[PDB]
Amino acid sequence: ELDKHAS
Amino acid sequence: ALQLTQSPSSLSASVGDRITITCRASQGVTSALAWYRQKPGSPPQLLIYDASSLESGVPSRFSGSGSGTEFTLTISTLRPEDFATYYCQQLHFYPHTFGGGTRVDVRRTVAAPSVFIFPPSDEQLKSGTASVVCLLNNFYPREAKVQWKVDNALQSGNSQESVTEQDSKDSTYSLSSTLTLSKADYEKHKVYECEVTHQGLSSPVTKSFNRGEC
Amino acid sequence: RITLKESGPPLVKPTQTLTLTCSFSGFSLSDFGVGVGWIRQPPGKALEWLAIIYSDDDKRYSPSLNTRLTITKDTSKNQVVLVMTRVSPVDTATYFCAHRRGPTTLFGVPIARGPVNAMDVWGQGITVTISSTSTKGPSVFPLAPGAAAALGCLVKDYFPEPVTVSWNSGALTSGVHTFPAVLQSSGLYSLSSVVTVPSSSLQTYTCNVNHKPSNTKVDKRVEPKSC
Repeated sequence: ELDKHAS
Repeated sequence: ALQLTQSPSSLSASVGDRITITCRASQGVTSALAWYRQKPGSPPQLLIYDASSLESGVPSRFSGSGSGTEFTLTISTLRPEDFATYYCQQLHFYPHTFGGGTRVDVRRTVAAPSVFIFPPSDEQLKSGTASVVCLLNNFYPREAKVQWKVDNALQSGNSQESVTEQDSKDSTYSLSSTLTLSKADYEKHKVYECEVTHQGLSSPVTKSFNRGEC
Repeated sequence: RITLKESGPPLVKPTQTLTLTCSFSGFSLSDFGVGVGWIRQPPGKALEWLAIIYSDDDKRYSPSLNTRLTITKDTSKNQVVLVMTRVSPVDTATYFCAHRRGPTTLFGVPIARGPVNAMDVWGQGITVTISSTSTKGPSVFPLAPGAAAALGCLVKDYFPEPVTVSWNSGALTSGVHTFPAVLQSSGLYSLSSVVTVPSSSLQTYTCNVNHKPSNTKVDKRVEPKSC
């Protein structure tokens, strides 16, 4: 999925 | 998952050259990409973070650009400490993938390997095992392919090889490959061959022997 | 100045559980958005991401190893522990822990996330070997033959690393290549050491092999067979 500070 | 492909996997260069390594992602990773340089025996060291920001204390000859699916690291004037392996890392999606790495080594003129095949010692045979070793000595570039053949059968899954680090004087590499068989299997065949493919060889060279021939 | 250092057992047997500790200084795992991750590197291979843990205690794992990994933190001891269960030989690798910055803040307000995109400081790495072998000395066998000739010694079936090899008690160095050992499927290492000389020197050649772990020294003179 997306990272922890992704979007 | 997400794939990160580095190019080229290996690259030769000389002090003072400008090199550029590229990393492509299978899906966009925005600007969440980092570059590292890892010298033999040491941990990777951060060069560029967030695709293009220069990490503090990192020399200015290092530069990173790109976003989305294509990134590049360029070292403008290669220094001796830059002969190393470089990696890119994506941090947009879990897991935080690393590329396969690109090895940067000292360029020198192409040199074909001197190949030698060694039969197993009678001393080893008495213990029940048979090791056949093949040596590829002082060649360049690093990529080489060794294929064992026994009575013309292509061997697979029964050999192991290791390569020395680039020689500091020669700039060449050497490779040792060991074919291992039980004494029994060994005895059931005659022609043991080590086939070698390399850029410096017009066509593959084969070194071999017939077992028990005296 | 941030520094990290890995500790744990250098040797572990298959099916066993491996516990690795990352002790660090220069930051706290209570600092805003900070992370500590683990990455491994099998000999001669690429880096492989394993897991990471943040100060707010969110944890993430490599999907391929998820079932065997547990990562945890001990904030007051400045340590992060990674537990890997059911190890097998393919888990032999150098294991590194590393720091990941949290977003930059201004008067405690997050204003820049670009610094989180990298693992900025790494530990030296700890080498872990997975093998069911007990300490054991090598068997040494001869390797016997531009117009260069080659010969050597095959240092077979020993554990654990390392072993030292020299030629003619240290007097022979030019043309010597001692290759890195390979870990055989049996769990024992094996290596060759060869030397190239003018096809005329065939001068005497003896390899001096020493495996400290098992108190095994061997000198093996190698010559061009045929009696």
